Amino acid sequence: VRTIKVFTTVDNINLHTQVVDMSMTYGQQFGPTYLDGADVTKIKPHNSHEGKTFYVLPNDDTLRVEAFEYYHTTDPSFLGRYMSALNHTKKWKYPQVNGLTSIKWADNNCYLATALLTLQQIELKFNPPALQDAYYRARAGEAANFCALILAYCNKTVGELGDVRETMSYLFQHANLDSCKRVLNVVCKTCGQQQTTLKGVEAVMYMGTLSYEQFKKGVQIPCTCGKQATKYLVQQESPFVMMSAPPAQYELKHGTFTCASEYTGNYQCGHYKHITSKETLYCIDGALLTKSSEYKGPITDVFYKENSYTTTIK
Ligand SMILES: C[C@H](c1cccc2ccccc12)N(C)Cc1ccc(O)cc1
Ligand SMILES: [Zn+2]
Repeated sequence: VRTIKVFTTVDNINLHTQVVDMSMTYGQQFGPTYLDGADVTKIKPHNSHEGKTFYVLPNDDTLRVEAFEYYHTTDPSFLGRYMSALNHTKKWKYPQVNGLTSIKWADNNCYLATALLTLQQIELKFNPPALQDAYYRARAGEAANFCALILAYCNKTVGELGDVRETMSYLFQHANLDSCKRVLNVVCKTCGQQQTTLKGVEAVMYMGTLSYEQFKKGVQIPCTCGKQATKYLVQQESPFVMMSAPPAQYELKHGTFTCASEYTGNYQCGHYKHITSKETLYCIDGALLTKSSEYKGPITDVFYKENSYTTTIK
């Protein structure tokens, strides 16, 4: 009986020394097993594997607890989906563009590039250690883990077409946004006034208008009565807001917004670009960079810096 020593892990924080029988597969000994993302379940140990870290599914109570504390999910399929995706995302290129980690276009990843660029520019704190750790590695240029985690947390596979808004909405579920608050007032000529308070994700996201200033002045929405009513923002407590709408021609003015998602196409096939306001307006399109003083284009999401707003409407 010849053997080597390897580490197994669910989180790559807590390594568990194992003695492996070189006659048997990794699958026979540990169950499903991954080496740097590669499925080695059906492979036999090699002498070069001495002292290397393998990922395994949480198949015991110690590991289930470690996995839950790192990823904040009990979904048994999660590690398999993370590893499947990582196997592809570790072959992507992560260009530095304008001081930010982007992604070179591959596998319809334009929505992930736009999400990743947005996350580097808004004040957001992840709860799962897995996302905290992977985000700091992405800020440093190696975003492969962060991208694979986003794909796993969103239940998306590499190659699938994606929506920036739908993606930020899953990521915001795993962010600490508990002390974010929004107060709206709706005015109908028929039904009268209605004041609502929103907490967490619903307090930082709005679908129907790109303009934060228009949301403060009032926007037309269908009432339940069938008339148009006016919704306006009474109070906002959050480090940012995301205003979204089906894509339309829109003017972005330097200094009036943090960043935005341009989308060219239809629901079914399209391409995202990212626009950011610095000393001028930069358009980051994967690896490709352009700049201009002004932008007019099909915008679907705009991000605004915020702290505390109270309306002056009485
Ligand atoms: C920005 C764009 C979109 C959102 C909302 C309304 C739209 C209307 C027309 C065209 C695109 C639209 N999304 C990328 C669509 C989409 C939504 C979910 C997906 O899984 C893949 C693509
Ligand atoms: Zn009404």
